[PDB]
Amino acid sequence: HTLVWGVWVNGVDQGDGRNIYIRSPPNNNPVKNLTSPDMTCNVDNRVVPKSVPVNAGDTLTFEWYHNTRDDDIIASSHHGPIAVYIAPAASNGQGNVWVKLFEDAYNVTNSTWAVDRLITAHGQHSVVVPHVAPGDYLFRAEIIALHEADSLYSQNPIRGAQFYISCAQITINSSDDSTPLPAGVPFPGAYTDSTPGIQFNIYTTPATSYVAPPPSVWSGALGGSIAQVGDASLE
Ligand SMILES: OC[C@H]1O[C@@H](O[C@H]2[C@H](O)[C@@H](O)[C@H](O[C@H]3[C@H](O)[C@@H](O)[C@H](O[C@H]4[C@H](O)[C@@H](O)[C@H](O)O[C@@H]4CO)O[C@@H]3CO)O[C@@H]2CO)[C@H](O)[C@@H](O)[C@@H]1O
Ligand SMILES: *[C@@H]1O[C@H](CO)[C@@H](O)[C@H](O)[C@H]1NC(C)=O
Ligand SMILES: [Cl-]
Ligand SMILES: [Cu+2]
Repeated sequence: HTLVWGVWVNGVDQGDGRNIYIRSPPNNNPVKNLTSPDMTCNVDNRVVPKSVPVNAGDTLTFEWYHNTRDDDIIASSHHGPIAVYIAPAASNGQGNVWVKLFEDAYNVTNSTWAVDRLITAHGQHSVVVPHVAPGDYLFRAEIIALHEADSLYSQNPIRGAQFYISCAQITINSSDDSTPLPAGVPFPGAYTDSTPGIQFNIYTTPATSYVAPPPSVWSGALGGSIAQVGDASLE
């Protein structure tokens, strides 16, 4: 159970974004139905008043929270991968529009999933703003918690993969547009019961054998990281 408080840009806290520049759900319950419109931007998708100014090459850091800002973020049981997608606000999430800018499942070195490291990072994980057309965008961050993904939701609706999904509104001002955005996958749609990473047993199977759901990370992506970039406690 977790949600996004707001964002930092190049290490600068942009202030509470909830229902302002983040299209927030009313609470931190997971999305589990794979065919539902809720897979787009969670249970309350609608244009909100504000959109954060950034430029290509900026570092955009999402900040997640559990109950209060900078609390314990998400419960330690929710082991799983983290992804960020982008789409034009044009689309409002609809159609074949979502391009993946980032994916992080399991790190063999430190033997931590992305979620474990997100807790350590005080809920902060980042992506570098790519060189796409200036304009308005949604950045969709998605945490897949797999603590019950040994089952499928379609077959047993009290279990299944859990999706904690949050769309930010981002306006990209300066960009040379060296990497124009391609068409993407739809949500709902790209994840189905048969898609890998959706059904997996983290209790019996080892985390190095985990393979995150597709699609793959767009070549025009400029990476990202899971790590604290500013102290929320100083505000
Ligand atoms: O640990 C392995 C075990 O996990 C089992 O699943 C557990 C989870 O481990 C556990 O974290 C989860 O806890 C949830 C709880 O069910 C929710 O009711 C609670 O929701 C709160 C929310 O936390 C608050 O922020 C909000 O204000 O109110 C809501 C409503 O009360 O959130 C916590 C997580 O933070 O419970 C699961 C039980 O299904 C698996 O079932 C098992 O297979 C694994 O072995
Ligand atoms: C899942 O979502 C679809 C589309 O909204 C819905 O019609 C269906 O009733 C939902 N499935 C379950 C199992 O609740
Ligand atoms: Cl949960
Ligand atoms: Cu939860």
